[PDB]
Amino acid sequence: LNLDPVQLTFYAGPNGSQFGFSLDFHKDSHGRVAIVVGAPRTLGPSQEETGGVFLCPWRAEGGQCPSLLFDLRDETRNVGSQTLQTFKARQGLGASVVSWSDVIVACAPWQHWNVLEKTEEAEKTPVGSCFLAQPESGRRAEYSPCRGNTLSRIYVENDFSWDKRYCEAGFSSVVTQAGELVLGAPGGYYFLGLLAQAPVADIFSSYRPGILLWHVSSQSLSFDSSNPEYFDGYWGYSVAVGEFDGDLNTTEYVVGAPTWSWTLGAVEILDSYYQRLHRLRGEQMASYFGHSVAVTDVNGDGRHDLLVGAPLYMESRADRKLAEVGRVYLFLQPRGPHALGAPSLLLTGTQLYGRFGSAIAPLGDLDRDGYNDIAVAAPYGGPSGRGQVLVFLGQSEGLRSRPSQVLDSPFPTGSAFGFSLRGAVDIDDNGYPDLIVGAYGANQVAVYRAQPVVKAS
Amino acid sequence: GPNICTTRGVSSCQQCLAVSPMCAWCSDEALPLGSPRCDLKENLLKDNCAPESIEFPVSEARVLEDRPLSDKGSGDSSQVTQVSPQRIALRLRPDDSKNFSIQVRQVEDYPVDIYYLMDLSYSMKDDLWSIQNLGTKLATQMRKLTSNLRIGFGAFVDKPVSPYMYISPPEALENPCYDMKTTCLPMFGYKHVLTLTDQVTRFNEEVKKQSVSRNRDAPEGGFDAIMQATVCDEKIGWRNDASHLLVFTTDAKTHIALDGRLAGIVQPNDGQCHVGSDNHYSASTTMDYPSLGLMTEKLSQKNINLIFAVTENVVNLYQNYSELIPGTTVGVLSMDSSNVLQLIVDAYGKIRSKVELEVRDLPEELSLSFNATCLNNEVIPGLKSCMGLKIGDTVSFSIEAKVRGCPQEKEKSFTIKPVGFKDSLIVQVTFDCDCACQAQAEPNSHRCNNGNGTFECGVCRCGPGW
Amino acid sequence: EVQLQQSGAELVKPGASVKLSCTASGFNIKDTYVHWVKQRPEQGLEWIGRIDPANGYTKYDPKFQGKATITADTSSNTAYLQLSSLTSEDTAVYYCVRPLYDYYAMDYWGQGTSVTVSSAKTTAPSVYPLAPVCTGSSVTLGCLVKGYFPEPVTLTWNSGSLSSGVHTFPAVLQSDLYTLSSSVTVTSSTWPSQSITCNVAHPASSTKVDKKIEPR
Amino acid sequence: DILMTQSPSSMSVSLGDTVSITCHASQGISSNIGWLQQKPGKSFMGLIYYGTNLVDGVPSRFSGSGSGADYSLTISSLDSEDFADYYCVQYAQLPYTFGGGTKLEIKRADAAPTVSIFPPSSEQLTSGGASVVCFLNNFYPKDINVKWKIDGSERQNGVLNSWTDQDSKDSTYSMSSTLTLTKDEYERHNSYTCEATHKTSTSPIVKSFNRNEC
Ligand SMILES: *[C@@H]1O[C@H](CO)[C@@H](O[C@@H]2O[C@H](CO)[C@@H](O[C@@H]3O[C@H](CO)[C@@H](O)[C@H](O)[C@@H]3O)[C@H](O)[C@H]2NC(C)=O)[C@H](O)[C@H]1NC(C)=O
Ligand SMILES: *[C@@H]1O[C@H](CO)[C@@H](O[C@@H]2O[C@H](CO)[C@@H](O)[C@H](O)[C@H]2NC(C)=O)[C@H](O)[C@H]1NC(C)=O
Ligand SMILES: *[C@@H]1O[C@H](CO)[C@@H](O)[C@H](O)[C@H]1NC(C)=O
Ligand SMILES: [Ca+2]
Ligand SMILES: [Ca+2]
Ligand SMILES: [Ca+2]
Ligand SMILES: [Ca+2]
Ligand SMILES: [Ca+2]
Ligand SMILES: [Ca+2]
Ligand SMILES: [Mg+2]
Repeated sequence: LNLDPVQLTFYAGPNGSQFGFSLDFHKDSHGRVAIVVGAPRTLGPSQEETGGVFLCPWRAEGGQCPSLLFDLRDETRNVGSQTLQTFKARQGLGASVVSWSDVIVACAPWQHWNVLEKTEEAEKTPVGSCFLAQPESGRRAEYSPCRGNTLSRIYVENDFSWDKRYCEAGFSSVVTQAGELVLGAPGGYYFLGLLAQAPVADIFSSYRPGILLWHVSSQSLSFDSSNPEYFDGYWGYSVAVGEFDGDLNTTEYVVGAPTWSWTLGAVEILDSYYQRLHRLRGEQMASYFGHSVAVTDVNGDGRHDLLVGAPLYMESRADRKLAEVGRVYLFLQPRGPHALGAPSLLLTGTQLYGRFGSAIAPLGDLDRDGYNDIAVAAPYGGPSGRGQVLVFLGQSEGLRSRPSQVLDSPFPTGSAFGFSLRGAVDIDDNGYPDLIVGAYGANQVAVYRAQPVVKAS
Repeated sequence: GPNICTTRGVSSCQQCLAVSPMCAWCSDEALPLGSPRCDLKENLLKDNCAPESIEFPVSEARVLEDRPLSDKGSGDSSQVTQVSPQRIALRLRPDDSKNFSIQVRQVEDYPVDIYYLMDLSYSMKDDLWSIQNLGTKLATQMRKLTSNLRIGFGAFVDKPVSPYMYISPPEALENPCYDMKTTCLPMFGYKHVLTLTDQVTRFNEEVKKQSVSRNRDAPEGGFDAIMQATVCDEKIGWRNDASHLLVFTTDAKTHIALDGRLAGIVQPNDGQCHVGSDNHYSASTTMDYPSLGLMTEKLSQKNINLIFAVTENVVNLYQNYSELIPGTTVGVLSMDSSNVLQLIVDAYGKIRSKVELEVRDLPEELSLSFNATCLNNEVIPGLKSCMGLKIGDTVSFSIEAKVRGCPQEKEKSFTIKPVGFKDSLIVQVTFDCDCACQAQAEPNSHRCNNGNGTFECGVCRCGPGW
Repeated sequence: EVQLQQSGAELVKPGASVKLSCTASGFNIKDTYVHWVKQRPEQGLEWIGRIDPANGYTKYDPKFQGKATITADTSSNTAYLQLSSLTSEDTAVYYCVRPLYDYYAMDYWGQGTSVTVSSAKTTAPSVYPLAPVCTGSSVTLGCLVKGYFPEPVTLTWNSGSLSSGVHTFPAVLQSDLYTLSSSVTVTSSTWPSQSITCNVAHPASSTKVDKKIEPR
Repeated sequence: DILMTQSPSSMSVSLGDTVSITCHASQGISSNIGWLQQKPGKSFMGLIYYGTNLVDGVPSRFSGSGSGADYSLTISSLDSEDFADYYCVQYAQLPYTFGGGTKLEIKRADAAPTVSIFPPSSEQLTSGGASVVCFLNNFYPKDINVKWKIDGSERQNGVLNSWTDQDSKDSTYSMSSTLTLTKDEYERHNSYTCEATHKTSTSPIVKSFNRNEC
C-alpha cells in the first residue's frame, strides 16, 4: 500500500556483472543497516567471470558500492598422494547471499572441483562453495560440504550412490535464528538434491586456508533415495525456515523441489534431522511449483504460514486455451498438530509469460495494521513486460486477493526486475519496513522506502 | 392491437428500427392525423402508406465466394479448397440474428511434411540402427495416402555444458565415451541434418552416417530442439500447403524451462531461430529451455503437429505433457524404434480425424451458436467440432450470429477457421440500423419551429445542439 | 569430546593372531579416516595403514601387507587392527589416530595398546638380596629380581615406608624372561642398624616374596 | 617412501628458553606436515597440522614454520610440561612417514656417578647362577660407559644394562649393569671390576672386589 514509488534509491554494479541477482539486508554489530548484493558474473583476476559481492552503505541517493573481497584464485593441494583442485572460473559467486548477525554468506554454486590420483580422477564437477565474511573484523571462512576425494571408478562400482559431485551447494541458502547455515544443493545425489547444514561458528572455527578438504563435525546432510519420485527433483532449488510443529525449541526447514515427481513439483517441511513432516504437491506439471518459498505469519494468529511460487503456471482460459502467467499458493498453518490443508488462497498472474511468483518476500507489517504482508515478483510482468512487483496485505482470514499496490519496473526491458526481493527491514529508521528489489539484467538494485499511510486499507 | 412498435412511441425512423426487427417506418408525407409511423409493414400499407416510403431492413446472408470443395489435394497447391463457402456477406438490423452454413472437408491426397527429430544420447544407439531404411519404408506406406511426401531429420542430446556434459579429462570433450570401451561424438544440443525433401534415400543415407553422443543426466534437451525445428522455417523447409508432422522420439524424461539454472543459464528462451549455416543450435549454452506455453504458441503459429513417440517407461509423462499442449499426439515407441513407422502412420490418421472450428476477430457484440452435422447427416446441437473422421470425409456446421443492440461501427468482419487448416470462411458483417431517407434530411428546415429543427424521414428532430 | 579408547594390553604366542580395537567416544567413527600406527623404542614410529570406516576402503604401507588387516564396524563405533602370524618383532605399542580438521592429518591419538609376543610361561621371579662388600658415611643396598614373566612387578622397601633415595630400573628382556633391579641409599647410622627389606610382587604368578638385606 | 630426518635427537635445555626442532624431508612436501608430542610414559597429542596450524587447545608458545622440504617447530619460553618427546610426520604421500624424534631434557650441573658393586648373593649361588651388579647413580650428563673386567681382562658377554629416565627432582640419570655367569665359571676367577667412563673425569671410576676374600 504505502511503499513510495516516486523517490527511489538506485545502487549499480559493473556492466555485465548481474549485480542485483541476489541481495539481503545486513546489520553491522551496531545495528546500522546496509545492503549486501551478489553479482555472479563480475570479472575476476584473469579478466574471467567469477562473480563478486558488494556491501552497499545506506544512502538516499544510492550510487556505487565497495566490494566485499573474497579469494578468487584457483587452488591446488598435493596431499595423501592425490591432487585437489578448485576451479573458480564462472563459479557465480554472489548467486546467493544472506546475512545473519554480523556475518555475510555469499555462495558460488557453480564452483568446480576435481581430485587427481595418478591417471584417475573424481571428475571435474560443480560441487559449489560458500564464502563467509565478518566484514568488521576481516575474518573469512569457507564451507564446501560436497567436496570429496573419491575416484570416478568407485562411484561406478557403487552404482552412483551418495554422489555429491554435482551438488551446487549454495544454490539457495538460509540461516536459522540460532545461526545454523542451511544450504540447498539441487544437484545433490545425482540431481535428486540435498540440504547441508552447519553452525556458522563451527564453519569459522574449523576452516583454514589451503586445506581444501576438511571436517565440520557438527554438520548434517540430508539423504539419498531410491524412490524415482525424487529423481531430478532439484530438492533444494529454494529453501527457507520457520516454526511449523508447535515446539519452539526446534527449527523446521522448508524445501522447494520444483521438478519433483516427473516435474509435478513439491515443497516439503522437515524437522532439523530431515524427517519429512508435510509435503505440498504442485497442481500442474512444469509449472515449477517450489521455485520460491516464503515463510511468514500473515493472518496475525502467531503461526507461520507458507507461500509457494509456481512462476510457470498456465491458467485456463476461454476455448480450452492455457496461458502461462504464474501462480502463488498460500497455506495457513492450523492450530496444533494437523496437516496443512488445501491452499487457503490462490493468487494468479495476469501478464502472459510474466512469471508471477518467481520471488516472494515477507514485508513484515508494511501499513502497520497488525498483519504481516508480502511482495510477489513478476519479473516479465506488467503491460509492457518490463517487470512488476505486487503487494498483498495480510488480514484475519489470510491475505487480500487483490494487490494493494503495484510497483512497475523503472528499468528498461530485460532487467528481470523482481527476480530477487527482500523486505521486512527498516533501512532508514523511520519506523516502517522497506523493500529492496534486484534487477540483475540492468545490474542495479532499487530501494523502495515505506512511508506513512495516506488513507488506510 | 398496438404492438411494441406503436406502444414504444419512438421519435424517429432510427429509433423505430431499433425497437424490434419486425418494426417498420413510414416516411410518407401524407400520413393521416393519428397514424403511427412505426408499425408492422403490413399495418403501414393497410393504412395507405406509399410503398417507396416504407423503411424496413431485412437481415440476410448472401455468399460472395463459393468455390467447390476439392476432390484431391494433389496438384497446383493451392486452389485446393477445404472450406466452403469461403466468403459471405451478413446484414443484421438491431438485436436481430441470421444463420449461415459452413462445409469442411478433410481432403484426400494432401501434401505431408514429416521431420524426424531424434534423441541421440547413448541409449538410442540401437534405435539408430533400426531406422536406417525408415525413409524408404516410410515412403512406401505414405504413398498410399499422399503423392506429395517430404521427409527430413534432426537430432538432439542436451545443452553441451557442465554438469550435463562431461568436461574432464580433455579426452572426454572429444569423445564422451572415452572412459567406456568406445568412441562417440562430442556432445551437441540440437543439429539439423536433412532439410525436408521428397528424395527419401537422402534420409536413409544421412541416417546411416549419424551417431550417438553421451551426457550425464537422464532428462534430455529435446524441448530446445522442438522449438528450433518449429521456428527455423526456412532451414527445416516446412511447406506452406501441407500437414506438418514433427516426430519427436526419445526414451527419457525431458528438461523444461527453469532447469537451465543448474548450468548457470537464466536467460529466458526467446522463441527465435538460432540455427545458422553450421546447422547447430548456437544458443544452446546461453538460453534456457523453452516453457510449454511458448512451445505451444510457436507450434500453433507455424501449424506443426507434434507427435511424442516415446518408450513405455515415459509414456504417462508425455501423455500428461500432451494434455497441456493441445493437438499433440502420443505413440508408444519400442526400445529400439522398430515400430516407429506404424506409429507415424497411426499418428497421421489421428491428426486428420478431427475438424474443430475456431473464431477470430468476433466483434464483442456478436455472439455465435453452432450445430454440428458429423457422422450420419446427424445434427448435434451446441457443438463446433467433429471427431472420428476418416480422410475424405465431409462435415457441416449450422451457424447463427446474434447481434446485441447496434454497434458504433457499421462494418466489421471476422473469420471462422478449422484449426490446422489453410482455408477459412470470411464473414463480412454490415449493421443496418439507419434509414435510407435519413441520408436526405433537411437541416434547419422551414418546417420545424422555424429553423430550430431538422426535417428527416417525415418528422421533426431537434438539431445540434439543443 | 573426541576420545579414542583402545582395548587392553595383549599377551600372545609366536604364530598366533590378535585383534585390537579402538572405540570412538564423543563422535561417530564414520566421521573421518582412522589410521593405525606402530611404535617401538628402537625403530620408532611407523604408519600401518588407514580405513575409511564409512565404506571399508583401506590403505597400507606395503611392509605390512599380509600381516595387518584393518576393519571397522560403525554399529559399535569401533575400528580394528588384526595382526596375524605374530613374531617377536610385532612386539610394540599400537595406536589408532584420526585428524582434527584436515582430512589427511594425524591429530587425535588413542592411549595405545601394548602387544607382547613371547613363548614364555608365567614364571615367578627369583629375588636376591644385594649387600655391600666389606665404608664411607653413605651406604647403598640393592635388590635383584630375576627370571619372571610377564611384567610387571612392584618393588618397594620396608613396604613403601622407605621411598626416598630409591632407584628402580626398567625391566629388560633376558632370553624369554625379565630382569629388573633397584638400589637404595641411606646413611651408615641406618644400616645394618635398622632392618631394610625388599618387597617384590608378581601378581601374574600370584607371588609376593620379601628379602631382607644382611651384611657379609 | 619419503624420509623424514629430524634433528636434534635430543637437547638439554632450561625453562624460559626458546628452542627449535627441525625436520628435513627427502623431497618437497608443501607444508603437509604434522608435529606431535609424547610426554614421558603417555600417549601422543597433536600440536600442529598443515605446517603452521595449532591443534585446538595447544598454547601459542608453540609455532610451526617452513616450506619445501624444511620445517621447524619452535617453543618460546619453555614450560616444565614441555620436557617430552616430539616427532614430525609427513602426509604429502602414502605411506605416511615419521621423523626419528627429539627428546627435550633438563639442563643441570655436571655430576659424577656414585659407583657401587655387589658380589652375587648366597641364595643365587646355591641355585647355580652368579650375578655381579654395578650401580652408577645420579650423574649428568646422560652419556656414560660401563666396562667389566674379570681378573683385569675386559668381559662383554653376559652383560645386561638398564637406564632410568631423568629423575624428577634432581635431574640426574642412573644406570644398572649386571654380569651373569654360571656359579661354576664365577669361581674360576678372583677379581671382579666395573669401570665407569664419564665426561666429568679423564680417569675411569673403578670399583672391585675379590671372591672368597672379603
Ligand atoms: C500423469 O497424470 C496422471 C493423472 O493426473 C497421474 O495419475 C494420478 O496421480 C496420482 C499419483 O499419486 C493419483 O492420486 C493418488 O492416489 C489416490 C487417488 O485415488 C490418493 O491418495 C491421492 O489422490 C493420490 O495423489 C491418481 O490416482 C492418478 N490418477 C490417475 C488418472 O491415474 C500420473 O501420475 C501422471 N504421470 C506422470 C508420470 O506425470
Ligand atoms: C441448433 O439446433 C436447435 C434445435 O436443437 C435449433 O434451435 C431450435 O429451433 C427450433 C425451430 O423450430 C425451435 O423450435 C427450438 O426451440 C430451437 N431449440 C432451442 C432454442 O433450444 C437451432 O436453430 C440450431 N442452431 C443453428 C445455429 O442452426
Ligand atoms: C438458415 O437456417 C434455416 C433453418 O434453421 C435454413 O432453412 C436456411 O437454409 C439457412 N440459411 C442459410 C443462409 O444457410
Ligand atoms: Ca519447531
Ligand atoms: Ca498464520
Ligand atoms: Ca499489514
Ligand atoms: Ca523505513
Ligand atoms: Ca534403445
Ligand atoms: Ca541430459
Ligand atoms: Mg538419454
